[PDB]
Amino acid sequence: LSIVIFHFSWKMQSDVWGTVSPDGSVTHVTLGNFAQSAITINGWLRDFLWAQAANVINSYGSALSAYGIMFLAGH
Amino acid sequence: FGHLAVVFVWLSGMYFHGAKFSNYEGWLADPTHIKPSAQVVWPIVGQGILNGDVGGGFHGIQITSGLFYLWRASG
Amino acid sequence: DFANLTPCSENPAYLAKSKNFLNTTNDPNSGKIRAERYASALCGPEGYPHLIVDGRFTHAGDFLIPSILFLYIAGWIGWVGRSYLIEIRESKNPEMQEVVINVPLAIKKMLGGFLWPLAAVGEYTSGKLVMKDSEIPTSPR
Amino acid sequence: TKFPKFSQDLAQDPTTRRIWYGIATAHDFETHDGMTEENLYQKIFASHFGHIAIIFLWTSGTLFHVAWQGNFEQWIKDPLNIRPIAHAIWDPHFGEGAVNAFTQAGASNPVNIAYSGVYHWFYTIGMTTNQELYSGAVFLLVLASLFLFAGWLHLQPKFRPSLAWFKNAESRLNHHLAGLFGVSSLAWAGHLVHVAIPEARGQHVGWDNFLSTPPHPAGLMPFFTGNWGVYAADPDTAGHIFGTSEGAGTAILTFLGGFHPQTESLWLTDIAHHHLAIAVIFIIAGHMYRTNWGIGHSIKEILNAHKGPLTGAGHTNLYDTINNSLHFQLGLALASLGVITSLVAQHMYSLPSYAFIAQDHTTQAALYTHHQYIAGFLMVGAFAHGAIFFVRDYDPVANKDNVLARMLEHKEALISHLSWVSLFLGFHTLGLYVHNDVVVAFGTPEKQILIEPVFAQWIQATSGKALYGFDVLLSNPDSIASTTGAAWLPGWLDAINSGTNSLFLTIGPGDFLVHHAIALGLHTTALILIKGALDARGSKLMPDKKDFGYSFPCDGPGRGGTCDISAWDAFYLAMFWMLNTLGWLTFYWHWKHLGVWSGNVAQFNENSTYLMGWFRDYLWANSAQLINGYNPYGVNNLSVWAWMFLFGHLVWATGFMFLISWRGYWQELIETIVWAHERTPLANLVRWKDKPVALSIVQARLVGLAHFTVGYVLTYAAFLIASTAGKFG
Amino acid sequence: MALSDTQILAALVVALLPAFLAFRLSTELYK
Amino acid sequence: FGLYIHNDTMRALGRPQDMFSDTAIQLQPIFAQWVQHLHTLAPGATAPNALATASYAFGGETIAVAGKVAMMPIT
Amino acid sequence: MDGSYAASYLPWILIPMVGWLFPAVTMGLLFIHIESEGEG
Amino acid sequence: SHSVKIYDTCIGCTQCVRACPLDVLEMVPWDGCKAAQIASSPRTEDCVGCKRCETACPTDFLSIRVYLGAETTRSMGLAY
Amino acid sequence: ELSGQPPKFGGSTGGLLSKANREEKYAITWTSASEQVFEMPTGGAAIMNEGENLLYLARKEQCLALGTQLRTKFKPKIQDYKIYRVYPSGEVQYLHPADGVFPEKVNEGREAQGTKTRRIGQNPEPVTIKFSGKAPYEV
Ligand code: CLA
Ligand code: CLA
Ligand code: CLA
Ligand code: CLA
Ligand code: CLA
Ligand code: CLA
Ligand SMILES: CC1=C(/C=C/C(C)=C/C=C/C(C)=C\C=C\C=C(C)\C=C\C=C(C)\C=C\C2=C[C@H](C)[C@H](O)CC2(C)C)C(C)(C)C[C@@H](O)C1
Ligand SMILES: CC1=C(/C=C/C(C)=C\C=C\C(C)=C/C=C/C=C(C)/C=C/C=C(C)/C=C/C2=C(C)C(=O)CCC2(C)C)C(C)(C)CCC1
Ligand SMILES: CC1=C(/C=C/C(C)=C/C=C/C(C)=C/C=C/C=C(C)/C=C/C=C(C)/C=C/C2=C(C)CCCC2(C)C)C(C)(C)CCC1
Ligand code: SF4
Ligand SMILES: [Ca+2]
Ligand SMILES: [Cl-]
Repeated sequence: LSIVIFHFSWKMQSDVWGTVSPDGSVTHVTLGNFAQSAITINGWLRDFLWAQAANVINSYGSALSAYGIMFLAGH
Repeated sequence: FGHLAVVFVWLSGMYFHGAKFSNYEGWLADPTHIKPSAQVVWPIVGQGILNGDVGGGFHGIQITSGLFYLWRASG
Repeated sequence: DFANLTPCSENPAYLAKSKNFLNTTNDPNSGKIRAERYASALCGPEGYPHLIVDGRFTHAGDFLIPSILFLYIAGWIGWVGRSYLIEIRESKNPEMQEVVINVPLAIKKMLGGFLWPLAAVGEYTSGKLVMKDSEIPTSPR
Repeated sequence: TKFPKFSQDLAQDPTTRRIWYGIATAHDFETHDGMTEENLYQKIFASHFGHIAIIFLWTSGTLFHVAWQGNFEQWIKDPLNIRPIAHAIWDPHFGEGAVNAFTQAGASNPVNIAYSGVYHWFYTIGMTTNQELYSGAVFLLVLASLFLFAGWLHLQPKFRPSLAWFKNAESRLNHHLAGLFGVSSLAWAGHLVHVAIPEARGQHVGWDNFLSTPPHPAGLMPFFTGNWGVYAADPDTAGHIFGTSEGAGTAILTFLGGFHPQTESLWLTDIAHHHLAIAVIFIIAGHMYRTNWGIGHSIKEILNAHKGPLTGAGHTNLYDTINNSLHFQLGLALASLGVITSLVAQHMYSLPSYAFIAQDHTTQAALYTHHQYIAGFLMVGAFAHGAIFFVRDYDPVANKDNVLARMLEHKEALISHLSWVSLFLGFHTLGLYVHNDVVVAFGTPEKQILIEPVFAQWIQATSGKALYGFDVLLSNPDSIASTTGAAWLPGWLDAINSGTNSLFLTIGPGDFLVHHAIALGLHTTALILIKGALDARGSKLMPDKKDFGYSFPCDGPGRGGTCDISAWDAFYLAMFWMLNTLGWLTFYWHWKHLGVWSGNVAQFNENSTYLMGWFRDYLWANSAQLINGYNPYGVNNLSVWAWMFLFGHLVWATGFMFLISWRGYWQELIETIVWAHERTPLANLVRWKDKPVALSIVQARLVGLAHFTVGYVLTYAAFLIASTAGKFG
Repeated sequence: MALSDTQILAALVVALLPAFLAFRLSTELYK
Repeated sequence: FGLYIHNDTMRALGRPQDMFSDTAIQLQPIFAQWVQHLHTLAPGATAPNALATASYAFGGETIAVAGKVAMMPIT
Repeated sequence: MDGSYAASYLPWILIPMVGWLFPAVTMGLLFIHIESEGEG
Repeated sequence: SHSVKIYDTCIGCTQCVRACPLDVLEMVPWDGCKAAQIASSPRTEDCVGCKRCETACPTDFLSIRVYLGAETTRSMGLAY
Repeated sequence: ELSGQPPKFGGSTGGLLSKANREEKYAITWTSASEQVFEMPTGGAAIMNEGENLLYLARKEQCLALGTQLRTKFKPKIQDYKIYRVYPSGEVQYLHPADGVFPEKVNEGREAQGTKTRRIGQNPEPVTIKFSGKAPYEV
């Protein structure tokens, strides 16, 4: 289930979710990197885990810092 | 029957926290400027930083369970 | 003494931070009284207060006072528990009162722990504190 | 079957376990069939000959690959901007991108950059050409040949020696302290004054002109006639360039206590003065025990002569205890080697002695990490072999009432007090770290609890370093120890007060918190190892444990359950805590050195006091160049370190399989697989010779631990080398 | 300067001697 | 997983043309693509009374409520 | 792959020898040895 | 095969024999206990090493002890 | 020879492997008053015949688990089962109960083997028996 939800999170941020321009173009959250990075374990480590963990570790001093603390606490 | 009682206590607490300590009023008139927030945390030991600005002069944890969207879907 | 550090009211990082210390409670003066309290400490170059545990009497609030207060409270807790365990040993089921706790004798000992170090030295001098090595159960040596 | 030859109990075993146990018991020479003590010692002696030859062939290969495929003379010309080359890559799996990425350090072929310090060591000893390296490699080849023939010859009749010379402790220790320790130190001091200083002050001293060159103008005669201060006439000046005659002195034995300004290593002449003094003390200490004439001590007499009032028999019969137990000897030797390996690590980063090795940051990181890992292994092995001594070699009657049996007597006191102090350290270090993390996360990092390391700063002050204002001992100008002349003192004050060295680095409360974490790790690893060694013979749960041996799975689910009750299992548990402590210390050392080398010490000084700073500013931040060693856009030279990083993660997690899942599930699964093979047509023609079974319980623990350790080591080595070679190298 | 081909082959011919001696020592240690 | 390991090794060795990817040796999920196509031609041919498709993840156009995305064809 | 060093044909021959010939020969001899039902 | 030894603290409760799933142990007549019987292990070649007999033994520091030794097809419990 | 009707069974994958015809198998014989269903130790249910029943199994432990089921899970307790070991040469060796009496009950003529005249705590030290090839419990 960790792999299932990691697949879901990366594919939804890469090929679905994002911001739509008024002209009709969509800028995705992680800019479509799933097609080239999710084929390697290193891509999963760097572009999914390392890249998206920057929000949870740079949360201290803000309202998201509790999510930082549990990120330590589960560890 | 005891388990159903526990689940009903949980659901009653969810409706009470969505009515007294929430911003369902304010989110409903303006959906996409205000994020859902239904938990208000006391200012103590510096934990009032977690009461983040979610919109419309509210300070609370942004709830992600989707209670507001189901409540809007129920009328 | 402590040349690598500075008093907080001279360390300009401390003033630049204590101008904007966040209020923890609903009192608006909480950051201000935090600044007034922390200005008398010894701050580093980063501005946060640092504590000295060497045993300086002027730094008695850094180590000495909370340590002796913790020692007094921990002795109270330990002596209350030890006297409860000594008293309930002479009973029919001493395991029962260990798992369903007899309230009034525990309360009587709880409001009896305000003279604990005198009781500790009296029990040490009367032989009621330390048993012998032959008296206690031992593993095969 | 035949294999193993040494165990008929394992040879009769019809399962695959036989083969595994035939691998795992091959060097347990005592438990072999028909083993006497005499053949045990002779086989050990031949295996030592083989191991010495293996070490020499390893060195010869290092020399041959530096000479044949390295860039040693090109690095000789510029040993500050040219990367050393270990060996050339011949991998047919490489693509064009990896071939271009590993064609580095001026080579025309793919090469690896050496990080062992090898180029700096052969520069500091005066080697300058690949031909000398080739000649030395051929020399180590023929030396290994001589050692292999020596082992074979001393396994022959009329050359196999008796049991008496093996137990001859006095003569052997005199021989090792004098001929192997002191004479070798004297010979290396001779090499230093004959090559290393005259090659630092540029000259060619080869074997051709070896006979006719004086290292000093005034030769050996003022050494013989009187005062040797002539050899302290003029040291190398503070303008000296290494390998040239510019700024060169002529003196070969001086002292000024510090570093040569250019290379930032220890003074080579100071090294020679140290080495000659240490060789003289080793020569003196080597005339302490009896010989074939009768003037020295016998160790048994000194051991039997030391007693005390409240200690029982004192040191009675520890001579026969140590001399008849190879496991006691191994425990003492491994403990001493681990302590001095930790000393080697903690001294070489802070007082480097190899020319320009202090500017090679990745090399220094690799050396320190390697030696601390080796030290952790040796210390764990020392405690494990002490447990093996207690299981197999301990005589409670011959050791009655001495220090050994007294340690057995109060073993509960030792174990309980170690447990108390481990709980103390862990409780308060975790409480302070979590308090700091919580109040930093609440936007208010000024309510953190920060204790200055006042005692450690005072120890810094009482060595010369004046950056704290204590003004005591060597920091105090008017103290008695400061006014002694003693010309190491001003150079030592300059070396310890200039902040361009790792010598006595300035410390804040983050250093203090991680030092107490290191203390917790040391105390808990010692607690596990000491409880295992002192319960190896028995406990209240299992009092006949000495009848079951050092290593056994359990005593079953009876009596409450007894998993991991052997002393081998306590070794296995302490491996994890040793790796944890070593990871903590290496993390701290690397983060401090990344702060020092880059000049940004404030990141450590304001972020190491809480664990989110360790998580973010050390682990997350320094992996970015490592994990981009290969990416969808291409590769660089860190591609191998990214791959090894992932490989180590995989091996660590594979060890988690054997550590978490236990045997019987796998045995039932293998039973179903056995059924499948026995019922499949065209594969029923093929039968196994050994019956497939699951790995044993002890084998499961050992295999999971081996994978855990290999993954731990490879992951951290990849991270360390890639982060330091991307940021600096 | 770099080494020669004949130097490398002579080193391998030399290394044939500890190979044979290691074979002899391992054979003698086996029995 | 050995396909992932193969890809990690071939990318690390500088052989991206030997990987398993869309720009290399392709592993196209052709049955899932065919079922997505059949769901796209469902509303009007095999689902005549259905106006739109069951979900736009199968194929269609991107719903762009506010400036954000809600659903697009997940390729 | 190539080399500017002396006798660059030697990695060309010895990498398959140490990677394929030596381990296949060693495991074949060891597999024949550890299954030998000779005497014990 | 594994070794099963019976020591003189045996009080003849027969619980180790009842607990043994491979018929290793019997009870033979004895005189050292009030039950006048001691456990015996004539069939240790069938012992698998499960230590159920040790779990059943009520004497403190059990009078029956199983020592795992040489491993056979019978001792590893192999049906193949 | 071994006599008895085989219990009627549909067959299972849990039964005999090549060890049965290669090294050894085991047999259990028992007399049954009626036809009732028992549980196979190799998984599943079998029906035992009225009269003599002869079952072939892979291990001695499977036969003894079946015998425990026969003694404990049937209201008329089948207490007369015999367990044998069968070799591929054809020799049948009788195993259980060896003297005709279940081993939890004492019998005269049973010799004490594996019995130690010393206590558990008076085994000698391992250091006293080094390079002898024998354990503390074997001396
Ligand atoms: C498919 C994966 C793969 C494979 C198979 C290889 C294969 C190889 N690489 Mg390699 N490499 C890879 C991926 C791979 N690479 C990747 C992804 C990178 C990152 C870009 C690299 C980077 C790289 C570098 C930088 C180097 C190599 C080198 C080598 C060669 C080492 C051969 C050797 O010294 O003796 C064979 C191997 C060993 C002796 C290692 C021993 C380890 C085993 C476990 C010991 C077992 C002992 C045990 C007791 C077993 C019994 C003994 C047995 C004989 C019975 C070999 C051709 C090196 C080279 O060119 O060699 C000169 C080298 O310098 N590789
Ligand atoms: C003086 C003559 C002499 C000499 C030189 C030796 C030498 C040796 N004997 Mg020996 N022996 C002798 C007489 C001698 N023996 C006699 C007379 C007897 C009869 C009693 C024995 C009986 C004997 C036995 C029974 C055994 C040996 C063994 C050994 C070897 C020890 C292993 C080794 O190399 O450690 C070398 C260690 C050092 C050089 C230094 C130790 C560590 C230092 C202190 C710290 C490091 C120094 C420095 C800081 C690091 C520099 C870093 C470097 C990279 C530059 C060694 C070759 C053992 C062996 O291996 O068998 C073959 C063995 O089992 N000997
Ligand atoms: C000079 C050092 C030294 C010496 C002489 C010995 C000697 C001995 N030890 Mg000892 N030991 C040592 C250091 C030493 N040890 C250290 C440092 C530790 C701590 C780790 C131990 C821990 C230890 C334990 C816990 C035990 C011994 C045992 C033994 C005895 C039998 C060894 C045997 O057959 O193992 C067989 C050897 C092996 C199966 C080799 C496995 C190790 C491999 C090579 C490491 C893995 C490498 C890795 C997978 C490579 C792949 C990497 C690649 C993928 C990148 C023997 C007397 C055992 C004994 O008999 O005690 C009663 C025992 O139980 N020792
Ligand atoms: C992060 C992981 C972790 C942690 C915290 C511990 C913690 C501990 N181990 Mg340990 N251990 C671990 C991993 C860990 N281990 C692993 C992976 C292994 C390998 C199998 C071991 C092997 C091992 C051995 C072999 C031994 C220990 C020992 C100890 C204790 C040493 C005392 C100490 O450090 O301070 C005290 C404790 C702590 C700092 C941790 C607990 C503090 C908590 C967080 C306080 C809050 C508790 C909370 C209020 C509980 C309420 C729960 C509620 C929410 C439901 C301690 C309980 C030794 C021991 O028992 O010594 C006495 C010992 O012999 N461990
Ligand atoms: C033990 C030290 C050591 C090590 C780790 C290496 C490592 C390597 N050598 Mg090398 N070599 C060494 C000693 C060593 N060499 C010596 C002493 C010589 C003779 C002067 C050579 C001659 C040599 C040549 C000619 C070549 C290599 C090559 C290589 C690389 C691929 C492996 C190969 O084909 O080997 C082949 C090695 C030989 C044919 C010589 C045998 C090596 C020594 C004599 C045996 C040592 C055995 C060892 C100590 C026993 C213990 C091992 C342990 C597992 C128990 C690899 C980096 C190849 C290369 O450059 O690739 C880029 C290559 O073509 N080596
Ligand atoms: C460390 C040693 C080593 C070395 C040198 C190699 C080398 C190679 N691997 Mg490889 N590999 C290794 C270890 C190694 N591997 C390991 C440890 C693994 C994984 C566990 C892999 C997994 C791997 C995969 C999955 C594949 C390769 C492939 C290849 C080859 C790519 C080019 C090609 O098509 O070859 C073609 C050449 C050969 C396969 C061998 C040629 C040998 C001669 C010319 C033929 C026989 C000659 C004659 C009959 C015998 C001579 C007798 C006497 C003189 C000795 C290359 C030769 C690829 C491959 O095999 O392509 C076919 C491939 O698909 N490797
Ligand atoms: C008394 C008590 C118990 C009994 C307790 C025992 C058995 C204690 C056993 C003690 C022994 C045997 C030795 C004690 C060693 C104690 C020591 C050494 C000192 C700790 C250090 C103290 C003051 C000094 C600390 C420095 C000195 C100075 C104060 C500085 O500013 C700070 C600092 C830290 C440098 C319990 C636990 C049973 C129950 C309790 O309720 C009562
Ligand atoms: C006639 C005579 C004497 C004069 C002798 C003369 C004129 C010369 C004598 C020299 C002697 C006697 C010994 C020289 C020994 C040198 C040795 C043994 C070298 C050992 C090296 C080893 C083992 C390995 C070294 C390594 C190499 C190869 C490297 O490249 C890297 C480092 C390292 C790995 C360390 C004197 C007056 C004395 C006494 C009276 C009689
Ligand atoms: C189990 C066992 C064992 C083992 C053990 C061990 C392993 C231990 C370890 C131990 C250890 C590991 C220890 C250590 C310690 C150390 C020390 C104790 C040191 C000291 C030092 C000092 C005291 C010094 C001082 C000084 C300083 C600090 C500075 C200034 C100067 C001077 C020099 C003075 C044995 C085999 C025996 C036996 C059997 C069992
Ligand atoms: S270990 Fe198991 S099989 Fe062996 S005698 Fe004890 S109960 Fe019986
Ligand atoms: Ca020269
Ligand atoms: Cl990648």
